[PDB]
Amino acid sequence: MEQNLFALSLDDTSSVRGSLLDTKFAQTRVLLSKAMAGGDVLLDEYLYDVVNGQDFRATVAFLRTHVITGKIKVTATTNISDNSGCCLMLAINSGVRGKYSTDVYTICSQDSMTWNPGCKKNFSFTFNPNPCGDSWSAEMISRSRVRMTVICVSGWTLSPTTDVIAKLDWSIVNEKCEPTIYHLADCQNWLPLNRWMGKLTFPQGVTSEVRRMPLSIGGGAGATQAFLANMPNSWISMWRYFRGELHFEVTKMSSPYIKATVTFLIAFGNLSDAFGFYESFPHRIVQFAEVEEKCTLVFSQQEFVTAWSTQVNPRTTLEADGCPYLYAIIHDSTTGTISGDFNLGVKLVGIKDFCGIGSNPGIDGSRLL
Amino acid sequence: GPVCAEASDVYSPCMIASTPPAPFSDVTAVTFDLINGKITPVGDDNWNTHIYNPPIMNVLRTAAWKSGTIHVQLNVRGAGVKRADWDGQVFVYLRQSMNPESYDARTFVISQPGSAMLNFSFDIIGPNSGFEFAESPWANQTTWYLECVATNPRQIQFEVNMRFDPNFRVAGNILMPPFPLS
Repeated sequence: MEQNLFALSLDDTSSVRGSLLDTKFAQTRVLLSKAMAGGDVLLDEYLYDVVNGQDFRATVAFLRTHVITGKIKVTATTNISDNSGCCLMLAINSGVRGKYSTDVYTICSQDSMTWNPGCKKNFSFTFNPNPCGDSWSAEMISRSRVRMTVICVSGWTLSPTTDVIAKLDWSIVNEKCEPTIYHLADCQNWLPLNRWMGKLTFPQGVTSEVRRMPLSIGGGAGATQAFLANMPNSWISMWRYFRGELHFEVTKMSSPYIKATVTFLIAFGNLSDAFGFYESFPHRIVQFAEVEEKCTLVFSQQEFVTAWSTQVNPRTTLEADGCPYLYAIIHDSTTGTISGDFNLGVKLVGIKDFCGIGSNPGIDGSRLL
Repeated sequence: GPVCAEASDVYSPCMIASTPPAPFSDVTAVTFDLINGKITPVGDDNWNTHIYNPPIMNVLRTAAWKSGTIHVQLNVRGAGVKRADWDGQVFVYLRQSMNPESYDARTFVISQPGSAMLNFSFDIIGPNSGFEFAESPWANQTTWYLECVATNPRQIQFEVNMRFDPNFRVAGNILMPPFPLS
């Protein structure tokens, strides 16, 4: 039988779309040694390369469809008994420049997932691999050299009997791929920063453990005779002073067994250690259930009198530093039935009602951890 | 004229490069990668290069996608040379590629004794909804180079200052290695 082949629907340029099963395109394994530590890279490859050797319903569609308007969804499956816990982070970055930092500070910033297998059964996240457009393709991520990593932010509280394999499941979803673009307006409704404020290690004991982390977030993170930087922070460092509502994400990175009540408050470097009046300041009490591992902190503009500097000269002492610090204080005592330190992760999610003042000429020195 | 226009917004130094020391005297040059923050001396000439770490460079070296106008100020120093004996010339070129097949996007010639100051600007614009990803294989995108030629290395000692225009936008993160302090 003859047929007008030209008129056939062989020019289907629609994106990948359907059920979860027919939108899966790849799966990977991440080997977690039972003996690992913070800053220990677990997986480090190209996003595109994920499809190599894969045989799923949308593997072909993903690789051949030259335009996709949806998002990439990553499902992580991994779970460990409440006796332990750890912090895994998965992050998507647009590219690299050789021998790059693998520190959680640099690795995060753009798009990421942070979770604790001792609390979550699984974890999922969607993203826009083309951060400044409404569409993307497999060919684009191949040639633009999109990267993805999995890293152990916090080691095991209690070592597993054997090595653990975490599994990633990559699929396409119908969520609209909206862009995330930064610009220089001096007034912005929402500014994503995803800044790794720090890893707070609180050892078990009855001592008064206090941790400080500056709200003068620009300048990067002090490594050695060099420093780490990512795009969001370099962008905020464009302004000399700034203010707004702060949104932090606090992650319990230790096992459920390690407990401690943590107080969050904003004050200045004039407060010393061993000061049992910290609770005078407006503050938030953070506790986590064995199920829970994530708490959002909000610091409205009523917590600040004025704006504050994006950078200070690193030689500045706490006493001499008039910029505000976020305090993390062991409200009671760090303990548990097992050994291990209460690791708590703090990340600045972003700023609401952002005000940017002036323009920063720049300081080469960072700020130190 | 005797009265010059007043500059306004803040420019930041970003890259400097000294011509090779005496007895070097052959005509030489140095290339500045205005986006990735690289300095490449021509041939094996002993150029004393150095890169700073201001917000602008920190952005340029980490922003995956860029779009907008960049203002550049080029300062040329500036050696103890008797004005009457000055014969140093500065030739600069904007380029979108160091390949011989590519043509100059802009040429300036400076024959000022002592020192000089050149202001110019250029636009970053690419195929990704207006964004450019500096030398990515995708769509054959390339960076911007500033080639500086010095006809007399003993008279001419270069400084690149940069500023983002308010229309400058960025997106995406590049995993950079640690940045060494000046």
